[PDB]
Amino acid sequence: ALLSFERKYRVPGGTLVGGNLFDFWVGPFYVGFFGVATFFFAALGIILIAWSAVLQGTWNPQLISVYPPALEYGLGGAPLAKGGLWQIITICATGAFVSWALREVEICRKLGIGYHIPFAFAFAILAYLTLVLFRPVMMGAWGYAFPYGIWTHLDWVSNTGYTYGNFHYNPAHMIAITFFFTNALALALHGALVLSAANPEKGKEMRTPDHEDTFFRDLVGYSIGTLGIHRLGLLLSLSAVFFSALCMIITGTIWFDQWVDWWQWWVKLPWWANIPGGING
Amino acid sequence: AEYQNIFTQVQVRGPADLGMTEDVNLANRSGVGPFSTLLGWFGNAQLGPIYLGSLGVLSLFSGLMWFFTIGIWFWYQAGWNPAVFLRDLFFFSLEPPAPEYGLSFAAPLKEGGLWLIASFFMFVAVWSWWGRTYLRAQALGMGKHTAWAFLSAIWLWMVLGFIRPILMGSWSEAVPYGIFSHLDWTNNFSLVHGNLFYNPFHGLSIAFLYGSALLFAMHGATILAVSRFGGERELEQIADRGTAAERAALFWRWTMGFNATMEGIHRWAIWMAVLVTLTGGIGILLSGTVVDNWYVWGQNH
Amino acid sequence: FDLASLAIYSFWIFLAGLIYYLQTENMREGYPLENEDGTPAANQGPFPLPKPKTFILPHGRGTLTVPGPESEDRPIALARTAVSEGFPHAPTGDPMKDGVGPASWVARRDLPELDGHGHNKIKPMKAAAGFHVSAGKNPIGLPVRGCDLEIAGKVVDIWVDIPEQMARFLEVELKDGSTRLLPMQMVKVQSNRVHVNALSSDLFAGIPTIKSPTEVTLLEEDKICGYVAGGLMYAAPKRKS
Ligand code: BCL
Ligand code: BCL
Ligand code: BCL
Ligand code: BCL
Ligand SMILES: CC[C@H]1c2cc3[nH]c4c(c3C)C(=O)[C@H](C(=O)OC)c4c3nc(cc4[nH]c(cc(n2)[C@@H]1C)c(C(C)=O)c4C)[C@@H](C)[C@@H]3CCC(=O)OC/C=C(\C)CCC[C@H](C)CCC[C@H](C)CCCC(C)C
Ligand SMILES: CC[C@H]1c2cc3[nH]c4c(c3C)C(=O)[C@H](C(=O)OC)c4c3nc(cc4[nH]c(cc(n2)[C@@H]1C)c(C(C)=O)c4C)[C@@H](C)[C@@H]3CCC(=O)OC/C=C(\C)CCC[C@H](C)CCC[C@H](C)CCCC(C)C
Ligand SMILES: COC(C)(C)C(=O)C/C=C(\C)CC/C=C(\C)CC/C=C(\C)CCCC/C(C)=C/CC[C@@H](C)CC/C=C(\C)CCC=C(C)C
Ligand SMILES: CCCCCCCC/C=C/CCCCCCCC(=O)OC[C@@H](O)COP(=O)(O)O
Ligand SMILES: CCCCCCCC/C=C/CCCCCCCC(=O)OC[C@@H](O)COP(=O)(O)O
Ligand SMILES: CCCCCCCC/C=C/CCCCCCCC(=O)OC[C@H](O)CO
Ligand SMILES: CCCCCCCCCCCC[N+](C)(C)[O-]
Ligand SMILES: CCCCCCCCCCCC[N+](C)(C)[O-]
Ligand SMILES: CCCCCCCCCCCC[N+](C)(C)[O-]
Ligand SMILES: [Fe+3]
Repeated sequence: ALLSFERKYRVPGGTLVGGNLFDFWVGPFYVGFFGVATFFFAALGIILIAWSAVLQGTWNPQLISVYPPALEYGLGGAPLAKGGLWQIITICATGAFVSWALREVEICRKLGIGYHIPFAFAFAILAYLTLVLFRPVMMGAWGYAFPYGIWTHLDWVSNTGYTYGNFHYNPAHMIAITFFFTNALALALHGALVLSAANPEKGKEMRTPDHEDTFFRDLVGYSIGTLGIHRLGLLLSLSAVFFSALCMIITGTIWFDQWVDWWQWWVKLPWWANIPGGING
Repeated sequence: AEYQNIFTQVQVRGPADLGMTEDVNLANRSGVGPFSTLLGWFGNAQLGPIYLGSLGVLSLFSGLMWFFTIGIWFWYQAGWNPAVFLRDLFFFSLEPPAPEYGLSFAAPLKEGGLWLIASFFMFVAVWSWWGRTYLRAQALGMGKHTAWAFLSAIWLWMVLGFIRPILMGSWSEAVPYGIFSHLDWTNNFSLVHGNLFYNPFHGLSIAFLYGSALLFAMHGATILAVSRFGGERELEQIADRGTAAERAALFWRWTMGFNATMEGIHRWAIWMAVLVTLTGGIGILLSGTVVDNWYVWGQNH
Repeated sequence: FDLASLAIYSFWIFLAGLIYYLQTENMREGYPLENEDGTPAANQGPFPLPKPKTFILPHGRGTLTVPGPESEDRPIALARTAVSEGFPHAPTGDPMKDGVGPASWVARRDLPELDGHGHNKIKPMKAAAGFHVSAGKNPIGLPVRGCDLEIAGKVVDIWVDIPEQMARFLEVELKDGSTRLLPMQMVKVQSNRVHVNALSSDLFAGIPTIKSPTEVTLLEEDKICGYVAGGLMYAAPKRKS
């Protein structure tokens, strides 16, 4: 079935691999070579998760947990039941995600639109690859990656964070959080602004973009503009994820102490370290 | 190098836009400010005008009195030494009364009383700012969506500093005013309550915080990808669907099997963000008042 | 089953209702679903069509009610390539000229978008008193180069969104002395030229023309913007790697 305006866009073309061989849809979904690739990677990854659940003895999705190899395996391969399944599933997930992004690129090309969306999605993939690939390789073991389980990967975040004291003191982490909070603030404001113009007070004509500019100028003295706010939302969310990847790629590679030490440089500067009083004297 | 419309190539400038009037009391609207070529690379260059008004000045006066009360406490904690001030800036903290004082307003100035005074001023600053987000939209004939979304943020802030402390029985439960101290407060809160990762309202709050970045990256990128058809002019696209709105929808339909409208994506957006602090506020409010230990509580449910 | 259990189960019920509301709200355009031959589809999925809402449009422009009866309001020069569903529909003529695929346009109002004061939102800079280039390379006077690396014309004006103070189109003079509008988001201003990857120089004259020299309608914008973007696919045989 199609949306009422959709047929005119379902033309051949835009694929990057395979010519027209995979150039078709299944219901609403576009296929393409990377749709087929996505299906293969995802189906196999899901099969190996089911395998690992069989070995674990549970079908409870809240208990299934696929653990990476023990640290002693270093960067080597491991037996299926002792980290190998995690290893193959990780390859499958990487393959599915990258195939997803390239499928989007084919969709972008058939529709004649910019490539911003798979470019943005690539930041999420790089954050995933930081945690399971780049950081484990640089630390010397797959076993530093997170396990694939609903609650056990939260225990991994807890264990990893408290290895460094209060992880709040990681400064790149502070920047990432600031981008995450500011992004949600901006998303709330942007959704509210548009809806407040399109759904005005009862008894009113639909507002214009000039009402949006005026509202935000009256409120805080600046309106970033309709183009500006979408650039801004993209930059905030991408920067949060960039600084997330940055705060973790340095943790355990070039920084090993309690993160609260980083700022203590400021504390013990020779010209005020020993002044009696305050907090740091 | 194909152009991607993240930064402007050619800036243009004309007479300042003074804005819509509708029912805005122009007596309280400043003149227009200067233009910023720096900002014009990314968004609009025009600064101002801003609306003042009684609620604004009350909010500003009170918000500055909050900031000054904390600041004066910091100078006192620093022995009035400016170098000690700058050195320990992030370590100072205006702390609430000790638990012995309960909800009493009799805690002496230097042991919690100044925290109460700063909190009074903050309480007045936020709620009059909230009134301002409502009255600015109403003066312009607009929906009240901004004030309603802002209420969700205020909900979490009210829980942290007011509602939960009162239900727990003492101001000592409230968040202190300092950079590092309020971070230490946050860490301690979770340890005291049996791992906040197992507070299901905390897990929802995270789902919507991550989901807000997921959605704004999706939507921001989508609108830039269709800005070559005027996509960011979302109101007229709502009124009169164009090829921008149609291609944006079909990208997502073809990618994930369903899609939005130019209007409806902004409903997805406002709820994704609002639910962050809505669920978050519920999660904090239940901590200690109802659930002592989220991990233990989770295992029994 | 304490208050926290009651809260969390309640919230999940609320969330299921919110998602159902959000999805139906996002069916105000394009639904009901159609078969590939344009007739209504039998399977519309589990979410029902939203009930109509109305927007009263400013400046005497009337009212929009959505959902409402939907029509492309234009001929679509495409034909099925398959009896069964899910296969591409192939252009029967010149897809760029017929406005299909990535060249598609929508039958928007043949009127200009207006600002909050009821004035045309987009105007050529020569008709916009006080507007000027404020930073970056001024493209006026530069030659415009296509993806065949040949020159198609000269930039004679910038069309500006007045309320957002934004360049939206370059007005380009062709060899015959007519002009076309080029979307600002589809050009790269360089020090000595404006390069347009999307079109080869021979396709610039096919850009749909505007009926008035000082304004552009939403319908015309859609046709210009669709045509030019459509060149990424359909002028690719002319694009030098
Ligand atoms: C949610 C659970 C915790 C908590 C956990 C964290 C963690 C963890 C982090 C922060 C971070 C920050 N938090 Mg906190 N935070 C809490 C509640 C608050 C409240 C409040 C009224 O409730 C405030 C004002 C702040 C303020 C701040 C900022 C210092 C900083 C960036 C916030 C941001 O991106 O805002 C989005 C809003 C805007 C961009 C608008 C402008 C906001 C400005 C910057 C706020 C100014 C605050 C203060 C008055 C500035 C004084 C600066 C100098 C000392 C003079 N937090 C609660 C109690 N917060 C991060 C940080 O950098 O810490 C150092 C960080 O890593
Ligand atoms: C006790 C725990 C520690 C701590 C330890 C850590 C550790 C350890 C880490 C973080 C990380 C982060 N923490 Mg911290 N953190 C603490 C307290 C906080 C507080 C707070 C209010 O106190 C906040 C706001 C944060 C915030 C954050 C973010 C900056 C970041 C998580 C986002 C991210 O990386 O996205 C990145 C996004 C992704 C990884 C998602 C990728 C998704 C992929 C590409 C696609 C998936 C598709 C899916 C399988 C499809 C399914 C099927 C379909 C749905 C149909 N932390 C405390 C002090 N924090 C993490 C980080 O920065 O990681 C880089 C991290 O590892
Ligand atoms: C990002 C930094 C940390 C981390 C820190 C946290 C913390 C802390 C929390 C979560 C929470 C969650 N995380 Mg995690 N998370 C990490 C990496 C991941 C990855 C991944 C492939 O990288 C995935 C798929 C998940 C998935 C999830 C969900 C189970 C849950 C809600 C997230 C959400 O809505 O996000 C935004 C995305 C969307 C709204 C889109 C829809 C996403 C859906 C819900 C994903 C389902 C995945 C499925 C259960 C598992 C694989 C499916 C396959 C078919 C087998 N996390 C890393 C290690 N994550 C929360 C929770 O409640 O956990 C129990 C929580 O509190
Ligand atoms: C060791 C630390 C603990 C923990 C302790 C807490 C505590 C404690 C809390 C959170 C909360 C949250 N945590 Mg946690 N958190 C941990 C681990 C994590 C991880 C992670 C990957 O490890 C993540 C991603 C998160 C993420 C989150 C957020 C989803 C949530 C805050 C939402 C928000 O927007 O607040 C930011 C928004 C606000 C605080 C609202 C602010 C509104 C007011 C009105 C602003 C006024 C501005 C003021 C006047 C200043 C003006 C300045 C001028 C502009 C200049 N936490 C661990 C387990 N977390 C909060 C929550 O809701 O929990 C359920 C909370 O209170
Ligand atoms: C970089 C900014 C933010 C971002 C952006 C972003 N994400 C995106 C996109 C964009 C722009 C897409 O285009 C794409 C999409 O289509 O969204 C609808 C995507 C998407 N982001 C998703 C999820 C997601 N994004 C997240 C985060 C973010 N995404 C960032 C905060 C998070 C978290 C934890 O915060 C999650 C869970 C999906 C909805 C979607 C990608 C869908 C996809 O890749 O599909 C192909 C793969 C499958 C259908 C299944 C693969 C199965 C694996 C083989 C097995 C399981 C492996 C996995 C590691 C197990 C994990 C267990 C958990 C319990 C930890
Ligand atoms: C849906 C939840 C998200 C959200 C939403 C949200 N926040 C909002 C809104 C919304 C919808 C608003 O409408 C409102 C707003 O106006 O936004 C622009 C607001 C807002 N959210 C804010 C902050 C904020 N929101 C946050 C979070 C979030 N807000 C969530 C992610 C956070 C954090 C911790 O993450 C913060 C810090 C403000 C920008 C604003 C509320 C403004 C307010 O209440 O102000 C009262 C205070 C004052 C008027 C003055 C304070 C004084 C200054 C601190 C002093 C500065 C120094 C000065 C130079 C000293 C010099 C003095 C001399 C000149 C005399
Ligand atoms: C240069 O020096 C001078 C003196 C000029 C300055 O001004 C410098 C000033 C500073 C250095 C200021 C520095 C300020 C900070 C570091 C502030 C940091 C603030 C935070 C991190 C905020 C954390 C969270 C705060 C919260 C959650 C508060 C909630 C409180 C409210 C819910 C209000 C509760 C109301 C109460 C208790 C009052 C009751 C009274 C009634 C009448 C209702
Ligand atoms: C006690 C249990 C926890 C309760 C916590 C409540 C805390 C305060 C919550 C505020 C609610 C915020 C969610 C609303 C966001 C959606 C806004 C929206 O879309 O509103 C549309 C409309 O309707 C209102 O607009 P108008 O009709 O123009 O006023
Ligand atoms: C098993 C699951 C069963 C679930 C059944 C329903 C459970 C209860 C759910 C409640 C949530 C209902 C939808 C909440 C969203 C609020 C709707 C709303 O806001 O409507 C008014 C709105 O248009 C006006 O907004 P504007 O037009 O933008 O002013
Ligand atoms: C008098 C001079 C004082 C100048 C003080 C400057 C500080 C204000 C900064 C705001 C950043 C923008 C906040 C994010 C805006 C989100 C809301 C939105 O969608 O804006 C859209 C656009 O503005 C209309 O369509
Ligand atoms: C303008 C001041 C606002 C006051 C509201 C909060 C009252 C707290 C008073 C601090 C207690 C001082 N005292 C008298 C007990 O020493
Ligand atoms: C308005 C957008 C709706 C997105 C809904 C996201 C659901 C995420 C589920 C996270 C599960 C949290 N928990 C602890 C209850 O399991
Ligand atoms: C967790 C957030 C994701 C919400 C999922 C919304 C699913 C909507 C699917 C609607 C199907 C539309 N369709 C195909 C009938 O046209
Ligand atoms: Fe938008």
